[PDB]
Amino acid sequence: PIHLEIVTAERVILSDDVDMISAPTKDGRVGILPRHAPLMTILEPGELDIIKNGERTPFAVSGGFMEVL
Amino acid sequence: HVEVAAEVIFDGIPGFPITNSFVVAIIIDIFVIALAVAATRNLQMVPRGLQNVMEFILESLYNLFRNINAKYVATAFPLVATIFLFVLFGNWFGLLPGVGSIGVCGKKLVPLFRAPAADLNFTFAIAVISFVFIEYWGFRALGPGYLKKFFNTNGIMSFVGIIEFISELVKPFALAFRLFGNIFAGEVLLVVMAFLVPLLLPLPFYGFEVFVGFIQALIFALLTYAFLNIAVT
Amino acid sequence: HVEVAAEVIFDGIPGFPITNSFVVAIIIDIFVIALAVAATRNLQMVPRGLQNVMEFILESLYNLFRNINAKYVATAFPLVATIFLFVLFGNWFGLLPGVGSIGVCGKKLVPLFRAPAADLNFTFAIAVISFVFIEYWGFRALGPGYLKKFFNTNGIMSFVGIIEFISELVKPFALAFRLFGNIFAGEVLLVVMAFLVPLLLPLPFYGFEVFVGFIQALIFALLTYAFLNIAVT
Amino acid sequence: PTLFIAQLINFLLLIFILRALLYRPVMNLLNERTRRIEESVRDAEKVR
Amino acid sequence: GINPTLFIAQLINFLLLIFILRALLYRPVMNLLNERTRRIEESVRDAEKVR
Amino acid sequence: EGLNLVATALAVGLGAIGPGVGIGIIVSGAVQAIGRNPEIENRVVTYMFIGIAFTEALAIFGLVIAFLIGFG
Amino acid sequence: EGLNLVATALAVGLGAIGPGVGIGIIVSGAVQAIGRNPEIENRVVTYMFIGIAFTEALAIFGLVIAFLIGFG
Amino acid sequence: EGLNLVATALAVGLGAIGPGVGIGIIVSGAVQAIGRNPEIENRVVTYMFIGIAFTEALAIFGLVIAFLIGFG
Amino acid sequence: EGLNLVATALAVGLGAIGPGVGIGIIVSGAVQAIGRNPEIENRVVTYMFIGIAFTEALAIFGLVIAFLIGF
Amino acid sequence: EGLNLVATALAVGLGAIGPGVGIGIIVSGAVQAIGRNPEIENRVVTYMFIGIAFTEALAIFGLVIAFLIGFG
Amino acid sequence: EGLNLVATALAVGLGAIGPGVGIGIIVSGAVQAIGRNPEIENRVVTYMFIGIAFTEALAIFGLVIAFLIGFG
Amino acid sequence: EGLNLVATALAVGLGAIGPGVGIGIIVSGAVQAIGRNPEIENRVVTYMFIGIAFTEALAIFGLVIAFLIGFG
Amino acid sequence: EGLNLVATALAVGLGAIGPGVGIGIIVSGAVQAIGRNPEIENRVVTYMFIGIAFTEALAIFGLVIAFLIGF
Amino acid sequence: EGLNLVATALAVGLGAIGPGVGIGIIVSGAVQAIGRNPEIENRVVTYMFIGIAFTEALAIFGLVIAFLIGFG
Amino acid sequence: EGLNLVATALAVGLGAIGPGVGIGIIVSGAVQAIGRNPEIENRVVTYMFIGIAFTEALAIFGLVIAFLIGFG
Amino acid sequence: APKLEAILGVAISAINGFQSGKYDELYIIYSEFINTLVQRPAIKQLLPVESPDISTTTNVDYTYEPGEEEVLNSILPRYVETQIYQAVLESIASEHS
Repeated sequence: PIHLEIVTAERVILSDDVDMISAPTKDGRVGILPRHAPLMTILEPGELDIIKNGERTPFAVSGGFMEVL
Repeated sequence: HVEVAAEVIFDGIPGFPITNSFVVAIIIDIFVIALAVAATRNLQMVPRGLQNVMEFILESLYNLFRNINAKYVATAFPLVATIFLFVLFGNWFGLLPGVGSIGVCGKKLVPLFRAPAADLNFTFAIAVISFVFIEYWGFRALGPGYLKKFFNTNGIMSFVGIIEFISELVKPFALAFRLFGNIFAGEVLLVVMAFLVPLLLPLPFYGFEVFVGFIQALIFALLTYAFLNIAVT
Repeated sequence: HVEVAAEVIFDGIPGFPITNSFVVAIIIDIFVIALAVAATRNLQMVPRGLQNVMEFILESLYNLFRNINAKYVATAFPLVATIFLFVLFGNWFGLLPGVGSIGVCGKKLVPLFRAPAADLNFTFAIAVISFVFIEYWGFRALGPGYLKKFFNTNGIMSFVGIIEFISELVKPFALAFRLFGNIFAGEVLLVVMAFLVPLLLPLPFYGFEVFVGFIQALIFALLTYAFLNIAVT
Repeated sequence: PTLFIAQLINFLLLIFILRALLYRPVMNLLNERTRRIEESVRDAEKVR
Repeated sequence: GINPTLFIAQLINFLLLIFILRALLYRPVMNLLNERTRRIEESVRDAEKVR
Repeated sequence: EGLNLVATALAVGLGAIGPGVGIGIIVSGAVQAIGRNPEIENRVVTYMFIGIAFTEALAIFGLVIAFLIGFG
Repeated sequence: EGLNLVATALAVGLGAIGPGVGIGIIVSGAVQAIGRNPEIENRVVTYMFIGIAFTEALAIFGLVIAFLIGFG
Repeated sequence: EGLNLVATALAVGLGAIGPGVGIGIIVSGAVQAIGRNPEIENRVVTYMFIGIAFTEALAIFGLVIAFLIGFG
Repeated sequence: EGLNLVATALAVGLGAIGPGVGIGIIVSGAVQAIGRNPEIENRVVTYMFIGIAFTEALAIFGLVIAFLIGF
Repeated sequence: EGLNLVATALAVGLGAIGPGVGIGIIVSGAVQAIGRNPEIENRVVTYMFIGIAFTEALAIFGLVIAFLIGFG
Repeated sequence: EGLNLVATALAVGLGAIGPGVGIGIIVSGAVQAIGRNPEIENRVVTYMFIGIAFTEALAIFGLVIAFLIGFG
Repeated sequence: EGLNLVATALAVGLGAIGPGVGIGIIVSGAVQAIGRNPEIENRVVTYMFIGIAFTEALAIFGLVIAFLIGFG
Repeated sequence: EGLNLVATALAVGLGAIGPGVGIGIIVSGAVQAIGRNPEIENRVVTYMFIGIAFTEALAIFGLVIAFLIGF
Repeated sequence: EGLNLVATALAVGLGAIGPGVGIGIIVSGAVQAIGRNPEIENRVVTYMFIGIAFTEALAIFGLVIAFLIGFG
Repeated sequence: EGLNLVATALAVGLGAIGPGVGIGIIVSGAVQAIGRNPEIENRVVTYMFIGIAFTEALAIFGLVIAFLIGFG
Repeated sequence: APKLEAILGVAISAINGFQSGKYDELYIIYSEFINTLVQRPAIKQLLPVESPDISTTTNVDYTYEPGEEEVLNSILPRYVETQIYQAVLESIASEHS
């Protein structure tokens, strides 16, 4: 129940509503949920996970940042 | 010859015992009242000097209480500020010379000439007046009260709540004891540590006392107002 | 009740005393040898039944050993596997009923039912053999070696090389004591737990101790491999 | 002996509970291990 | 138990089990090597047939 | 044989242990939070002091009981 | 004999050192959280009091036992 | 001979230092996650209290002994 | 004289001290990890039960000694 | 004299402080690493137990002495 | 029987480790905030002085007993 | 007079609390480093075993004196 | 008797526990800051000295007692 | 009496804790640093080995006392 | 009756236990600190060595007392 | 329609020279797209001082997991690349107009 936006320098990938985020954080993987505490973090070459009602889509992220509010 | 004493009376019994605790309590009352009228009589729109210092102190505490809670900042301001102002000068009087020396008019029975906090009767007196103030406004604000804390699990387990009663009964004792314990020890600190090298030794530990005595006044003031905010919520 | 002793002699000595480490440890050795023939005889390309269990256990230990060290994964594999298999069987057998109720056929004789590591001699012998194996493998791999153990002056510290030498020497005694202590404590704890509330009280504790013995058995093998890693460099 | 009977009863009760919980995963783990070995062997045999 | 004879007997018994385990450990090594060789051969044979 | 004086010495020294280290934590915690941002400082200052005052509350219990045993 | 006297002295000190550091770490834990997430004050601080007052309880049990030792 | 009284005082006092430190660290531990994920509260607080129950356990066994020998 | 009462007082209180903080660090260790990674309950909770049993082993060892000297 | 009895108590009482918190520090460090790097969980768990297995050795060394004293 | 001498030695000793580790924590926590945000230095340094004030207060309380017992 | 009997307990008791919390620190520190980067696996593990060996050696001396006091 | 010998050793010994851990923590926080920010060296060290000094003030109080009781 | 026996036992155990925990913390800081900064690991290990060398030095000073107590 | 032997035993035990952890703390943070920015190492190393050498100065004085008591 | 990789061959060299002290400030000249009929050249600062004309939006604080310095050092090269990427893309649109 949090608005997810995957924006890339070329285009926007996805902008739907998301249940859970399995983000590849630099120090260690973190979960992001509908009302997560504020956060903005660097990513590393890794494999981010998005959960859609029990379905996982490997949006592998070559790298970048992630601002959670 | 440290001559430390826990409770003293210094005679003064015309019809009933009048301890020297009252004697110092009155002289501090006179000094603060004399200080009170001095700024009040010379009231100016733009304050300076003595008037400037008085109002600067009150607004400072007033802002801190507003930070703690603003919707009872004004109602609780009278009690809490008097708590701060009265004891503060008492510690500040408790550091004047003659705390234990005075008494040479038969043992050298000493007029208190110190902070009234070094006697228990002052402490429990300051304790209950805050405690009843908390409970009175606790019933005034919460109404019947005891919605929590009285078993009746409403999102917080009933196991805790008997614990807060033994906490509410002990903080007035804690409030009473904290003022007594810190300051009377500071007295015994001054006298006993003066027993060894009474010259040029006591100054660092001295200013330590005046800072502590300054802090003890405000921390006591903060607690009563904070406990009021805790009780209200 | 709740009687336990650290010394066992059993009976029937044919020119040499036969302690408890020869009546329950030999059965463990026979059972360990039995596993090497009851599942490695009818070998198949696709393991199943008993063969699959043995292969999975051997593969898991080999992978764990390979992760610890790959240059001598198979060089010391028989030594590590034998210690782990014997300890695991002894720890499991120690949880069997009648461990302390045997020998009644006059005080009861704990022998032939206690764990192989319950005796302080069998555990000491097992660690000593492993300690010699690590030193011999280290001597074979490093030739003369023991430069740190020689306490040669270096750029780190002039007092270094003595504590490490003491630690290396203490490693066998510590390993033997740890194995001896873990087995003895578990057997004593179950017996002591039976003294009060003998019915269904030591249910989780006895089961937890069995896992502890399994963990200790793997740890002892890992520690021996760790000593090899310490001897490696 | 009362202690001996209690020790046997506790051991039997512990054995049943431990086996029941373990065998649910152990058999599944053994089945998974057997299937993985069989599939790899069958695939290697089929390719050859 | 503090007895050199008991310690010696335990040490001998442990050493005997090591030799028996050495043969048992030697057998798993041969089985492990055979599985690796067969898997490697199957992959090589499959690649040759495809080409 | 003077054992009561040892009790008073024990009570003062022992009672300062938990509050002594606990007060070290609280002010270290607050300054770290204040270092993160000074905007919330004034609010947590009171929360610091109320936490502090509870720490002495246990210690001065040993202080007060020392006088009750030493002089009573 | 001062056997009751020492018993009072040890109980108050030894029973308060536990909560003494316990109180410090709790609020100091909270002040770190409030600096990170200011908007959640009313929720975390609610769990703060039921933590600190919960912890001071064991100190209180030591006190009432100590008072029983002193007179009772 | 008030040795029984001493044993009662020690058991309750020595009991508190164990859980008392344990209780404090948990609330500090719990509050950090709440400041991180406020909405795991319905799960973490459950895990928080059950851990406290374990801390409560080590306290009460001492308390039971403190009252068992307190009255005989 | 009463030393056996004293011995019991040491064993139960003092044996629970290490675990008393020890039980805390385990679950206080998990809370930060599970708070950061909510979906890792599959192993963190299990290992947290692994830790609590091991740390409480010292606590029960203190208890069993108390009963043995108690009786 | 009952001094043999308190010897058992200190043998089991002391010697448990270290590994008791030792268990806490080991696994707590591990579970933190598990959340950060779940992929290498199996490798670190092996080091996690051998870290433990060494520490109850310290703990049991208290117990074995506590049993030696009890049985002479 | 210099029992009071032990009391004097004990009082100053236990009164030292109480705050003696806290003040180390006080400066350790404060200096980290100084490095991160040196602008708030003069603001937080006063609090660091405020924080240590209660510590040596608890510390010298033992010194009060350490000298009171030594001479009457 | 079993002063040797109590000497056993404190000897193992004191010598275990230090390394007991000691070796816990290595493992937590070591496992934390692995989560950051498993590439340094080989170096740290050797250093990990060096650290535990030295601190436990101190505990070993506590063991030998325990056997020394046990016999003479 | 020799109890005054024991009191002297305990005062210097048990007096040393306090600052002994305290001094290590002080500079360890200071060295962390200087590694993170080198520019504040003149300020942190000045505060580190004026803070660390208070630790041994407690110690030297006991250290004096180690001589007063002896003589 | 047996005061010689307890003295040497106390000398070995006590005094091996601070160094014992000192060894645990010291390499834990190093393993954290070398994992994040492998480039300078060789240089910092020297400081680690410099750091530890003082730790046992304090402890061995306890060991030498034990031999003095045993040999008078 | 051997009280001096006890006194020298406890003095070194308390003398080393205090800074024994402390000497670990300095270099444990040190290897961390020189890890971030090795260029201050040329300066911070001087501050560390005076940091350590000023610590055991407290500890070695306990040895001096132990040497002072061991032979009057 | 060039990609961000195309401009990396120039942007990285500019930033590396900026970091090494070779260059102390950095600028861009791009054909600003005002309208379909007007394409005026524009000058923009690339030195990443700050961009708070958005009033820092909610100006909500964050917990920098890699750290203050690490986040700053990994966002500034990306920010200038995005600014260059937008300016080049804006120039392409202005060129066609």
